Amino acid sequence: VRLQRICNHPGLVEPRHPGSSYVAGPLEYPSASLILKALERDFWKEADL
Amino acid sequence: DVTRIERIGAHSHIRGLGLDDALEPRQASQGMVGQLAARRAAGVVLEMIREGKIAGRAVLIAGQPGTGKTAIAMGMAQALGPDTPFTAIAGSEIFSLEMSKTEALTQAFRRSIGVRIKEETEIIEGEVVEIQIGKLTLKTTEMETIYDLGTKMIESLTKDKVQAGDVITIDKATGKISKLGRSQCPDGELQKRKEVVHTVSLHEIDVINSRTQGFLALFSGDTGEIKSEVREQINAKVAEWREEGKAEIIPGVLFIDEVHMLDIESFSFLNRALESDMAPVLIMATNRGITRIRGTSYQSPHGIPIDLLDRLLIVSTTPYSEKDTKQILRIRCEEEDVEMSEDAYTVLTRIGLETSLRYAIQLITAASLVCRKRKGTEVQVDDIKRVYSLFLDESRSTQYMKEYQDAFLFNE
Amino acid sequence: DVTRIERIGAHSHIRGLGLDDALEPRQASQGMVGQLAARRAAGVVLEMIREGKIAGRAVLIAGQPGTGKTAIAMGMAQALGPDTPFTAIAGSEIFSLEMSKTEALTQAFRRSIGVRIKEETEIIEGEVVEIQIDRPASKVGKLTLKTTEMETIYDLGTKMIESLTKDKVQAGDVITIDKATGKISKLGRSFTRARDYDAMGSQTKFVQCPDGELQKRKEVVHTVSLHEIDVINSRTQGFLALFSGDTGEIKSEVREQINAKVAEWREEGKAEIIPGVLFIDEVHMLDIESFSFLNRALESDMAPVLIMATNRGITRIRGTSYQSPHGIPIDLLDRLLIVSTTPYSEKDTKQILRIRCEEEDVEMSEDAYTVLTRIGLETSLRYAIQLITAASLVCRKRKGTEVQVDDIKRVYSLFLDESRSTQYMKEYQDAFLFN
Amino acid sequence: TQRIASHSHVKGLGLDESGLAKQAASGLVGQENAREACGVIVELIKSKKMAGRAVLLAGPPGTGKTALALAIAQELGSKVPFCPMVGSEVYSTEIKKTEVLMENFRRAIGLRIKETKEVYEGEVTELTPHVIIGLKTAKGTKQLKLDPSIFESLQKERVEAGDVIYIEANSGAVKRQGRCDTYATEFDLEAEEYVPLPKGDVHKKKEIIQDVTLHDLDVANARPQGGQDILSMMGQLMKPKKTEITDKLRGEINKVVNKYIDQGIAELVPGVLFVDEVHMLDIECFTYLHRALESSIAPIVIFASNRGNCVIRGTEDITSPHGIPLDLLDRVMIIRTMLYTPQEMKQIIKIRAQTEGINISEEALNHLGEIGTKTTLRYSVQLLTPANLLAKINGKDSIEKEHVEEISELFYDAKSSAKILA
Amino acid sequence: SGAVKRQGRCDTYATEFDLEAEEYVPLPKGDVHKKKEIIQDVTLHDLDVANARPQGGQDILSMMG
Amino acid sequence: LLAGPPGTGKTALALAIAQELGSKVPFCPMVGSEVYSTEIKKTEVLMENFRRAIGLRIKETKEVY
Ligand SMILES: Nc1ncnc2c1ncn2[C@@H]1O[C@H](COP(=O)(O)OP(=O)(O)O)[C@@H](O)[C@H]1O
Ligand SMILES: Nc1ncnc2c1ncn2[C@@H]1O[C@H](COP(=O)(O)OP(=O)(O)O)[C@@H](O)[C@H]1O
Ligand SMILES: Nc1ncnc2c1ncn2[C@@H]1O[C@H](COP(=O)(O)OP(=O)(O)O)[C@@H](O)[C@H]1O
Ligand SMILES: Nc1ncnc2c1ncn2[C@@H]1O[C@H](COP(=O)(O)OP(=O)(O)O)[C@@H](O)[C@H]1O
Ligand SMILES: [Mg+2]
Ligand SMILES: [Mg+2]
Ligand SMILES: [Mg+2]
Ligand SMILES: [Mg+2]
Repeated sequence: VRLQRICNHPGLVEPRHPGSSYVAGPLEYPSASLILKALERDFWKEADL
Repeated sequence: DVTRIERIGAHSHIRGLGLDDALEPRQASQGMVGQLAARRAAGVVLEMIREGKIAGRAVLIAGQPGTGKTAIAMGMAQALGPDTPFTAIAGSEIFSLEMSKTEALTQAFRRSIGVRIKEETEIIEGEVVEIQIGKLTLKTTEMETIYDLGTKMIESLTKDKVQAGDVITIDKATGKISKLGRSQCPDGELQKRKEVVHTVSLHEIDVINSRTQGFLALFSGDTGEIKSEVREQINAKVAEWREEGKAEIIPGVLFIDEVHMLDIESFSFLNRALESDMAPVLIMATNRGITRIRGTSYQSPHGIPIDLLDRLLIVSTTPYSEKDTKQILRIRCEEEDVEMSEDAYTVLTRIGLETSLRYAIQLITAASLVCRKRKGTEVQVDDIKRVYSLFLDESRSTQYMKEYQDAFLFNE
Repeated sequence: DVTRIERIGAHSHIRGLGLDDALEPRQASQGMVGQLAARRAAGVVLEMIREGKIAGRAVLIAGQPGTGKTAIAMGMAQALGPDTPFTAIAGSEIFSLEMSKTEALTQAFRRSIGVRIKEETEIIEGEVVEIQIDRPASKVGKLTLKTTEMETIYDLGTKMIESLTKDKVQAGDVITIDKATGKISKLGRSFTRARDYDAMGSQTKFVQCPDGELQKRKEVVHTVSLHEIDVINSRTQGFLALFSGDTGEIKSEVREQINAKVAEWREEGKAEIIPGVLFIDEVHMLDIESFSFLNRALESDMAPVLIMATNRGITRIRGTSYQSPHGIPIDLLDRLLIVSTTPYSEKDTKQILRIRCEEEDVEMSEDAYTVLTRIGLETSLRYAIQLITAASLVCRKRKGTEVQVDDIKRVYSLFLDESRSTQYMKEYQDAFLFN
Repeated sequence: TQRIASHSHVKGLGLDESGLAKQAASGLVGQENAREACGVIVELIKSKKMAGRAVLLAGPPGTGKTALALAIAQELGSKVPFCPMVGSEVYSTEIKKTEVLMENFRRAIGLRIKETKEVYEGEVTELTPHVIIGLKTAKGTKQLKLDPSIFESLQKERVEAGDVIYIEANSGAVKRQGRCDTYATEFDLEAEEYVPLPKGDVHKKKEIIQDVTLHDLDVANARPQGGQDILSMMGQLMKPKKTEITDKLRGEINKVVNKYIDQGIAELVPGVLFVDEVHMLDIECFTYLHRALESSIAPIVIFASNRGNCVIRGTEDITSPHGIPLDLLDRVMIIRTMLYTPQEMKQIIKIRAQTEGINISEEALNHLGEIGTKTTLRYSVQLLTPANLLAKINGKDSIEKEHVEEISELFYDAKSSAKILA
Repeated sequence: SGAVKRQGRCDTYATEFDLEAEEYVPLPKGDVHKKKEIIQDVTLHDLDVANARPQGGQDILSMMG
Repeated sequence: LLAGPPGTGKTALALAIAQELGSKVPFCPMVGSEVYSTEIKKTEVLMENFRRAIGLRIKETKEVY
């Protein structure tokens, strides 16, 4: 029966799977809140440049 | 737990400097052997780093090839706490096609100084009981509570489908909800206050604030010549954080292995870079004697100009004796799980003294493989002789290249 | 008659290698004169190329300047035909600001390997005899096609209706429909539009009615080089870089993926490899890094047949201080066969001048042929060739029919060769810069 | 038949069970000592214990260095990564030399990750605007709620009800592959391609094993192509270019891979980096290789060199035994390849003839061997296919001595050409 | 300049809900209208780089920039 | 031009000048090797550093409601 399967069509025993990429999760990168507050100057120290 | 990413390298056996509380170096401790004076000096430098009060201190490790300079540096990295940054680069790595040499050295310096920021946040973690849209009911194994939902929190719970029976955690200040499964239910308090401590290098701050989504440049590279104004503004903001107490500065180490590959421009930059108050402790290694400085015709005691050599303290590494070489071979064998007979140890020590230490270290693995092939259990002299026959050292290879000089290309 | 893009060039007389069935060169065939040993070797190399079984075979054509190395290369190209790719580059072309020298050599190698794809398509081909499209203001439609053998009425889907409307299919159009994708192509019209319609100012010729069945199983052959595949797969908008040349260093992983799938396509029936020729003229302009890459590159199974030419003797390899034969390292010279070209004689030079006169369409007297052959032997072959054209122009200026000796003497006096110009430069050396 | 390359005959090292080289086995001839040393090196690579161990194949040209390296690659198999490279390839115009070296080091470390792929497939029934779409298969019909990103992907595919779609929820990729064969008879002619209904379940989970290098993860995270968001999409428009990947990114990838190995959903397969023309590197590359080879992550690296005592590229007057500075020669094991005797040359020529499908007589073989005693082995081999072409043209099915002589008269060797020039 | 910045919700409404993802900021202490004479030091290079490339533009080309 | 043997206080003297001037007066330090930018020509780096050393104190009354 197995040989008859193969004689009919190889996809009966070993089908061609669709090749696909691996997908990784994003590299989560922790940082402090202050890091984003850098370069933020008080509005009482910024002139109308 | 098989075939981890970290495998047995050249400096895997080194776990520290092997020093006492008086910085007296033990003859064999934490993988280190001999180099007593240089290990004591490395320990003094390590204490300097840990104190972190003085900025811009430079130390050069100098000696013959194989005298354990990179080993000393790796030991200092291992002994130094993982919290404190330790940037280790080769001297050829500053020749980037994406940034100038001075910019690469600047980034390396700023990668070696860390800003430690502590902040508290409130985290809610529990099991969902009932959700009405708004009202939210959460329970733990010890307590249950019902919360009145806001418009933004209702939107957050609507975007991420949350239903009864799910176990989720919510950041109270931001509403960040992540589902971790369905129901073990959390045991303790539903609402907890957690301090979190991040150490962010000055370079990470610079790049994060360089541009929109600038943190991507911390991973892929792509960081151009960061503007000097941004760096100055960040230096001032970091000083303000230190004054206000919002952050602490953790000075680290920049290690430039084989610094002799730097050019006169890089050395001139290093002359002034070590004079800033945010300069880290610089450690260098070089085997060059009096030799020409790259980019100039001038010869210098280490390929480093005497301007920079005047800004640094030099640590010399001696040759090893027979006992130290044998002990290093023993520690490498223990690291690689190789059992050798005493006569094999003597033969390998003789080979290491005669030809090279690295050659003996490589012959350790070669002899182990040859012994495994013959169904052996302990490496014998026959295996050391076999691997000595199969594999040549630089001296013997050179002698054979001289024997057949007519067959080689551009031989002189 | 009309001035085409291609004009009479320096090798326009070369039509091939001029060999018989036994690869024994003829004295004067297909524009080739002399070089019997070199042409026989070129024929053997061309057979080796056409067999395609051996990869990375390198042949260097070495000889004195003006002995026919580029001529032999062009003859090989002509006898190879357009089916087999033949990429000819100057050695100085690899020095690029867009990519490394090794990337340039890879793209040159991959450009010299064709991939001949085959696919079967369902093609409808017939004369539109009636088309009806009804739309609200979904669309419905009915199309009838004829092919002398049959006339079939089709009920049209929405997508086919949209395609037919976009193509503006009208009755009397001989169209082709690709059932695999619905692309509609018009071969031509079969008869005029109604004469009663104003504008429509055309009376184009009408193609003959199709024959046989309306729908046929047609096999189509598409050939692309490996470089085209690489550039297409390098990025989302890769195909635009095939023309602009804005190709950065294509990732080696993509090239390995392509090599693997091409191997599968040749294990399957989908594609056939056509390995061709990369001709690096003046290869001595390559530096040591390029030769060192060529050493490993020829060991690849996808490497083409590399042909090289250079006139340098034992000279300094570029980028180094070492002298080697041909300006090529001994490590690459070991990996190649050298073919040597010999200087021509009086008879060969005269035959070459005759062929050049024939291609330039210059009638010239036998005494003029003798004096020009003497000049060419004395000075150079190319100088005599250029005097052919100059003397033709001078003869036509005087309303003469045949270039005589007076014209050759005139153009010889007008235009100098390297030697007489050098002598006059030395006679006035103080006037030239930096002595 | 596949095209025959210079190293096609090499099928392995031809070592016996006791690791000793047979005189002629697996395409290789002679070089017994060097084959045995490459045997011990293959065993080292298979042991997966040592990182960063380097070996240098040093010998005259044509003495088998590249053949030995490819024999090692064959003995390892297709499972073990093998990255052949040339030293001249490090001179990239896009990234620095050290980045090219590091990327090649990371390419040679493989990783087999078993990943669970969940696929939704079927014929679309409803596309109600989050979207509650429906899929129908040979088994039954299910209603599914998907992220708006999947809906935008469907719109990109222009999916309409009645079309057969393939949705990989892991990567958020949708492939519309046709309209259902049920509709294939509705119109006598339509522009679309019809495909049968899927026979399996609507939602299927399949476990697959993916082979990637660490370099693949590095480049994927450095230049992300999976953001499917406005800023990432705008970034994807930018011209692609190699970038100087930082050590932070490689450390993060190291941590992720360690977590995968701990979970058991991944296996790490250290492979080989082979640098053919190491003397083409400069002193900067060698200085970087010092640190690189000492790393606990580095693969087994194989070097080839045919230079004598020559000048190191990038220095002024520093000469070294193979063009490699003495500091790097101390870190490598050296394997010496010896010149071939005429009998070994005759055996190699016979093997090359048998690989190329060429029949050669004993007298012709002896003449070709004599030609190889002068000139070089490569030249004597390279005369086989021209001579077989001339044999076929002359109506003979075997190379005779006359054809060898004629080909040697048509084609000159390097020494003969040098003599002519001199 | 007429620029308006919403610096959070007033802390008097911190009890309007038990769980909202909002930033509460205290009510300002001084008067509604505040005057302050200020000084800022800039370099000419700062003006050069500010005018080197448009910033803050809502146009798509400015957003890409 | 501050001239003399290494370690004779040339940089110390320049920093003493900077201290005597004060924070308001700009003081741009640079090293000769910093002109070799890979993005802009050396003369551009020098012009940028020239412009950095010129300050401009801008005085304004902010009015905010
Ligand atoms: N004092 C020591 N104790 C233990 N191992 C050592 C010592 N010195 C050197 N080694 C080992 O010997 C080898 C060569 O030393 P290394 O530090 O690489 O020399 P170099 O200064 O030339 O870099 C390395 O494997 C190193 O770990
Ligand atoms: N055997 C030949 N038959 C016909 N034309 C030739 C032959 N040899 C040289 N020529 C012609 O003479 C000129 C010589 O230039 P070329 O063949 O490029 O010489 P090389 O490449 O050796 O410098 C060209 O116009 C070439 O077409
Ligand atoms: N021991 C050997 N047995 C069989 N074939 C060999 C042997 N050594 C080299 N060859 C073949 O001869 C040619 C010479 O290449 P190779 O010697 O590997 O170049 P190199 O070693 O100089 O890089 C190649 O076709 C190679 O496959
Ligand atoms: N005149 C001085 N008074 C006090 N300390 C000085 C003086 N000159 C130099 N120093 C100290 O010695 C160090 C070396 O002087 P430095 O200014 O670096 O000389 P140069 O810049 O000429 O190399 C300075 O960093 C400072 O710590
Ligand atoms: Mg070292
Ligand atoms: Mg030419
Ligand atoms: Mg090689
Ligand atoms: Mg100073």
